[PDB]
Amino acid sequence: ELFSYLIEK
Amino acid sequence: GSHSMRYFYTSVSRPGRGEPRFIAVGYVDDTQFVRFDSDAASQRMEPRAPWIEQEGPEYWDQETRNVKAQSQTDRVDLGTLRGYYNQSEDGSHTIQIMYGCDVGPDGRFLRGYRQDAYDGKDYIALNEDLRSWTAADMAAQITKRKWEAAHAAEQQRAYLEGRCVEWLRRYLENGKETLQRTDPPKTHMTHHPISDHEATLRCWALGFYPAEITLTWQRDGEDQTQDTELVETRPAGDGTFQKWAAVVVPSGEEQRYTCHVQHEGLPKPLTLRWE
Amino acid sequence: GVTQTPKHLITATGQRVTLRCSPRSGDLSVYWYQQSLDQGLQFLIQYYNGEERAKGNILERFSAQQFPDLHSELNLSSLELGDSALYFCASSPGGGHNEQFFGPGTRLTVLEDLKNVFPPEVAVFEPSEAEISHTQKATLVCLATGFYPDHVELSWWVNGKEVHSGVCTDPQPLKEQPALNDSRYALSSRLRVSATFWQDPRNHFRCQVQFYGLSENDEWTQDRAKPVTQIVSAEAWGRAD
Amino acid sequence: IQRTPKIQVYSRHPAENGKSNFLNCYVSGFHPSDIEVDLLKNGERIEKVEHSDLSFSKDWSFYLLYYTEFTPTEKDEYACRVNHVTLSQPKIVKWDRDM
Amino acid sequence: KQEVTQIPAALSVPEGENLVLNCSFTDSAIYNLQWFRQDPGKGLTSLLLIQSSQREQTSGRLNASLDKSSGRSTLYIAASQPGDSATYLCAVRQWGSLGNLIFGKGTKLSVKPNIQNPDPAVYQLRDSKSSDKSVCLFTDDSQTNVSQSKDSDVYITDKCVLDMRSMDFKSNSAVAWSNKSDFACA
Repeated sequence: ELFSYLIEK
Repeated sequence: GSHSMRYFYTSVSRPGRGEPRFIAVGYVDDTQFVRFDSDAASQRMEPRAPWIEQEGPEYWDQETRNVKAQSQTDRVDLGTLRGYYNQSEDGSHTIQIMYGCDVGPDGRFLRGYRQDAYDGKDYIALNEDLRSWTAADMAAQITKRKWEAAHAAEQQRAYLEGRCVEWLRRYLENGKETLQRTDPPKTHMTHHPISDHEATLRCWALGFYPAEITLTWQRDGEDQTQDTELVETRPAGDGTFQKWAAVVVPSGEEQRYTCHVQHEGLPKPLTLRWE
Repeated sequence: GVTQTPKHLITATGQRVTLRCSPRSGDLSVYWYQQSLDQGLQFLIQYYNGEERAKGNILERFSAQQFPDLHSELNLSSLELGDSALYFCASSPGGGHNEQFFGPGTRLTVLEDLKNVFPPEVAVFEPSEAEISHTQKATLVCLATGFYPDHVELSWWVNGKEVHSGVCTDPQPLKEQPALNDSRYALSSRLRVSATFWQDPRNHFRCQVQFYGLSENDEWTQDRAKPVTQIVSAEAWGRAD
Repeated sequence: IQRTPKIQVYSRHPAENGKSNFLNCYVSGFHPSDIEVDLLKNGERIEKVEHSDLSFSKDWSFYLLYYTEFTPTEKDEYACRVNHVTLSQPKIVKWDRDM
Repeated sequence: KQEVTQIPAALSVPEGENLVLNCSFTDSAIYNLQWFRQDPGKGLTSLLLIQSSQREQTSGRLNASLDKSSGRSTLYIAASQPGDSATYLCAVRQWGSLGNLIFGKGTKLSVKPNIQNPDPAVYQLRDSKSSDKSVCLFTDDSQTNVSQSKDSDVYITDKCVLDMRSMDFKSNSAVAWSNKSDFACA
């Protein structure tokens, strides 16, 4: 399952 | 034995020739199981192993949704980093992300990974403790503050120690027939005269899984890394792997040299010698 | 810093409306949420940088979009009574895992027809002399009556300036005939000041009621004045009687 | 920094003349990802050529497997032709079954 | 399958008292739990965001606890004030989801102001313009009740609390009126 906590660089 | 799940993301900018190329692949050990290509027709996470097709439509919708989402964030990230390094719009630039967990024989957590690169070099990476980040350069140091403020470390650890492990466990169970197999290498040795006073011995390993293998040469017992050639372990295409190691040897003394092949699938370490 | 337009919208069943949402400057994420008495706050759909990111339980007859400037439009087609709700959009600087800043919301009312849409009749009621000479303080009461639907924002204005001190507006309006389905509403509000401030004839007290109803666009073929969005005020002056 | 691709041409199974097989070209250790890989039969480009999904190793360098069904014979020479930003001219590597 | 519930749905506390607002969630697979405030018919304002690793988050008189596996989060409000009176909304973000909120139905908090010296009495207010139309007013202890008129043509409003900032004096008022000319207030 993919990790979906997406924080912009 | 121990096992790993790994996700690999590649975003490549094509300034002028459309939106960045995004490719995602999922791995359990050295077996691929999922794929996404931003240029493919389907616009879905696709299966690349039979045992992942056991998952219902909820899985494929969510994985499709989340991988599309990753590509959207990378697209913004490609713009942000372009700024950080004061690069032009003309240049093609690559973001690469690798993350995943390892489990022991008992299926419990061992190690977690999440590393990021810009143009094939370290940018930011999660430390072994999964509580702090290592930024490679000045630019990454700005990403480190944003990810510290957003408690990204805590959420990555929660995933790596939780969802990552228990999904790896599910895949290893559903795919036991293939994922927990160990195929021993079909070993042989070839001889090629170099001149009248030299000849190359080559020690072969064919059709083994997993990819982890050790091919060393010995002359009268003592080890040999001098006059030794070694190729990268390569895929057969059928899910097995191939590798060889060779040594330049004086003509007549072929029998003095012996190849040593270490691999899980092999009960004991094999010892090959030229006919 | 999130703006949504329009702020109120009365509409008939079967018609189509567009709700606009401008996110904060520099914000990439737009979430749409529906708030009804029935279901509470429910996730409809979210956008990231001009692209759909995730769907909630949005119906087929609801569609949305995020434009290049990052503003969003929510389109509600074939409207039913049940669609009557507060529609919030929330913007976020990133994906929206940490922060989601909400707009003031578009209040949609869907009626069978617009024939029951009525403006408020406003009246100020002067303080009792029994209340003045007993408490040494005076309460002005204001009644907005015969208005439908309950899209009213009441406020008190002392000497052409709005006051909040000593104000008391009912939280929810009151159904005139509670039995009847399309019942017109009545709202009360209280303003209390010192008796010496009431009796001073220089002081002007005006109870303002903003009504949100039909638009210049909306059709109307009745003798009664079109119940358009309008202010209705009642007045009373200081008096030593 | 740009890294040059390592090239390996090989069959999936030991080559037997007449018996069906897969011809593989493995390109690894290259950056950036853009790469043109063709499989050749007597110098001429083979049409129906599939490839693996783009992945990368610990050092961030990419790897791909280009492959096609083929039937080895005595006379027919097979090769892999790789083009990349790092390579001045295309790099041709001949298939050696006796290797 | 994720159901967020806040019980009780309505809490009424005296002014100045510590109060406890409850949240429940059935699925422990959450990124964070976010407490919101909503003034009637207006936008939400973020109170506290609790990350799944944290057990406690504080900000002024607001204090919030979280246990993911228990499916529990509590919001404490110390020295409660009339200004705190609002609907308090609990929401969580799901693992494998991209940040959208799943809300509870909310708890409507009514902080009853402390009436220093009550003085109950009913009066009659006359119209400023129109002939022989009037209203009755019941004003002045934050405990006494207001019943809905069983009669059809008699309308009675619920209580509301005004605060005169100048004198710092709070007043529980409730009005009534009827279309029937000459209405008995007492």
